Amino acid sequence: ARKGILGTKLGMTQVFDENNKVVPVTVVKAGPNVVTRIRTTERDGYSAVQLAYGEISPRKVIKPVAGQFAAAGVNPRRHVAELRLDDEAAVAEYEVGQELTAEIFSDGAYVDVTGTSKGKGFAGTMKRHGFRGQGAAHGAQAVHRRPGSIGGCATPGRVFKGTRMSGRMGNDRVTTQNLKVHKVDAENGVLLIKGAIPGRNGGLVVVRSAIKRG
Amino acid sequence: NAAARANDITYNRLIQGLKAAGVEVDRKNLAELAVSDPAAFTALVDVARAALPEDVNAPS
Amino acid sequence: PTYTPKAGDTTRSWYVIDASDVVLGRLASAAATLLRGKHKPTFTPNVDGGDFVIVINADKIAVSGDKLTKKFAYRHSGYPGGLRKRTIGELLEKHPTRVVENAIIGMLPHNKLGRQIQKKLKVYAGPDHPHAAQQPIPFEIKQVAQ
Amino acid sequence: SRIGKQPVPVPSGVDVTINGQNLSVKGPKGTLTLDVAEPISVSRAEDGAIVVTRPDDERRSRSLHGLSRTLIANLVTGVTEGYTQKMEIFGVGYRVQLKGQNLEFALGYSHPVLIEAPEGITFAVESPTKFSVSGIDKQKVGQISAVIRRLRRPDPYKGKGVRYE
RNA sequence: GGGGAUAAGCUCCGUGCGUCGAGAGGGAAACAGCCCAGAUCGCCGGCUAAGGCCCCUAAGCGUGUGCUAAGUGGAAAAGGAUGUGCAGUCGCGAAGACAACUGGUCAAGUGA
RNA sequence: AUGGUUUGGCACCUCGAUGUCGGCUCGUCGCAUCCUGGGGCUGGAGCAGGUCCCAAGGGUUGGGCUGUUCGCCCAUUAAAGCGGCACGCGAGCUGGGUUUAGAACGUCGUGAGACAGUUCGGUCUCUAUCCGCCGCGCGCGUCAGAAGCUUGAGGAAACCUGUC
RNA sequence: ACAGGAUAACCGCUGAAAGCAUCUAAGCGGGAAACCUCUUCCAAGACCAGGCUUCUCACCCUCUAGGAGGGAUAAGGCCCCC
Repeated sequence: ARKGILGTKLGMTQVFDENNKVVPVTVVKAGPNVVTRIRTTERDGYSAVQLAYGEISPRKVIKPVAGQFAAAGVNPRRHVAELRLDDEAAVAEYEVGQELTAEIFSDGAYVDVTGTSKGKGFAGTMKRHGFRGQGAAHGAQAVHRRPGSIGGCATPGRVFKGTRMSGRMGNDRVTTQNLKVHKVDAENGVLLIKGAIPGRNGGLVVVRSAIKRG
Repeated sequence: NAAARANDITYNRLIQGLKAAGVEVDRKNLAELAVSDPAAFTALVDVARAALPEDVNAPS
Repeated sequence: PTYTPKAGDTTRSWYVIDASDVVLGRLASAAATLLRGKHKPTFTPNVDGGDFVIVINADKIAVSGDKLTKKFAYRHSGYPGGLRKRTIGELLEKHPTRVVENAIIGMLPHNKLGRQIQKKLKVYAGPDHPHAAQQPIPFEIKQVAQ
Repeated sequence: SRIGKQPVPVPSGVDVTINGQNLSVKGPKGTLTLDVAEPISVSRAEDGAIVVTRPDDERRSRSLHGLSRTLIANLVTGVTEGYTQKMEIFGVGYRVQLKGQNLEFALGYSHPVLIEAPEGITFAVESPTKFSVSGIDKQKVGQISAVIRRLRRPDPYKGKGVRYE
């Protein structure tokens, strides 16, 4: 069914396709993943596979995590994340200790990359919500960037919740859908994905088969 | 009312029957009997049932 | 003076009510009476000296008229246009226990003591319950003749 | 009501099984199951029929009596010999044929049109212009005939499309 | 009763009319002017008024005979309408009534 | 017959202060639907309309003139909807209009002056206590103390459309 | 977005009361950017405060031993530090 892998955003570069068009590609280190646990309906109520990724010194792991990894039967990894499948038929193709690499995907496939958006800090309504500012001249008094009105006058009497105002921005999980895989370099465990994927370089991402275009 | 329904009788019929039987215990001591001496409350329920008419809905 | 319950005076029992083909309002009223403890001569509105009530077969419950597809359960999220409505039909087919829970909870006082009394109500959509260790007493909704 | 009072004859060759209100009949064509409304009971008349006994004369019962009787009559006549629908086309260029268990029409659309045969029915196509469907239940036959008839919007101007006889 | 568009929670008069003002208590969800009833104080006594008696909430998922399918009950008109209960009429009719298929089959009610 | 979206009528509300129009910024709701969606009859041949139903998810332009709303016009567009909410929104902004004091024209008055007539000019104050809302923490709880990975009751977002 | 579910107006099937008929009172189907799923995100303070696992899994003192209080630790965490 839906495949998936844990990886790292390396950066963006340029390639040219066979028709000489240029393709902006994000390079993802779809490094080797090891299956650490299988979630089954008979035990957990849902079907899922849990993958581990990244390298860490064994002295950096705490005793509970090391115990979980030892019970699974593999050496610890930095990152652990779960892939939600649909049914046990889709869970039967994974077993603990199995190694997942970048070649599970193919050239021209469609993927959904999930990462953590870049942080923006405390942002104003103009940046956080695209509010049009007020005028820069013609008498406007210290309202060049302020939101303006906030509600009604009597019948509202309050501010409706969900009202868009300034606050913290970014640092949220974001999924980009229907990205095309331009090339699957099997030597370096590298995926060439056309477009921009969420997060900063060196961030952790999950690449999954697209849910709409697949 | 709770103790009367525990004896298969409603509060209103029980009060009517107690009034008919002529017993003059007020609701305070009736509740005291209901909580403390259930046997006495059952006996009073019996006498109230005895004092009631045979057809309570009759135009009597 | 009038009797007042002390610390260890309250004693609780377990009842189970089979909701199969029982009118929703009737069962809800009976269960509310049992939960409040109104059937005990030692009742006190101050105290929750009620009993534990188990309701099984909640999906088999009886609803008269066309209330199955014409009575709505409402809830507002707090956001504008946050009003959601489900009829008793889909509410029964999705969350069978919720109909009985809502009906019973609407019939007991809305104080903090009512919130405490709510904790002693368990409803189950199946014919069985996990409370066999308490040995519940089967309960029948009877009417005292006057 | 008047129809409801008349018992519907049961042929000797059809096995009729009555379990409360759930009624099942095993005819030469096949078996079809019916449920009778609660206020009106059905008992197999020993003289080779069944009894449509309506005990009350309240509006619901007096209205359901004839309905139940005619439903049972339709059931028996559908389980002995089945039911058959006869269809045809009017116009030019409209061709129809049966592709195994599925039906394929060419009304002139940019795409071929497929019709799926549900259980209990079969498709008869002796000519492109005229074809037929038969089944053991009248209701499914009627519904599928209506569905197949709907393949063209009505034409009060020229009359191209399909129509019942 | 007048004025106003007999509209106003409009205004102006009459009333051994009431209440509030200056009146607590009970009821009407809340509710100066509506209903019951006029608080000297105390009581962990009783009987009632208005209003009530499935649960919230004290007391009836009261009894008997009927009606309603509209959640009517639990807001509204002109008007529209093969809903239904009861009662009253008339027309036609076993010489076979109505429907269905002036004459034939058929089989009790059929029409306003 | 509805409505209080129009002018009204009453003066119960405030004169020990309830900002008066448009515009900007930001909304939210109704459907009496402008486009897109689904149908019905056509005095519908097709196209295209007429007209009537259902439908509120999203969308619904930029300019000239005027302080304007309104309006007329210019280019477009799938379309350039109608309304409620102190005719939403000045402890969010403006001050062009109206509504002080200066000055002038016409008209009225003997005159001081006046004109729901015109004309030019003319101070828009405040460090947010509480509720509300947008974000971020601290404490306790979840029947020992911890740590990974999670299910989701329940909510929020998004929903447009053209040409070939 | 695709797909599914239940529907609006509407199109119907099988037919009673009302011997016929009648998309209807019994039923069964189709049917929309509306509704429920479906897509993305938050979410157990969800007080019914959930689940699957893994780690520690122990040591004293005091009053009167009924409970409490105090101290020292483990797994782990925080402060200081880059």
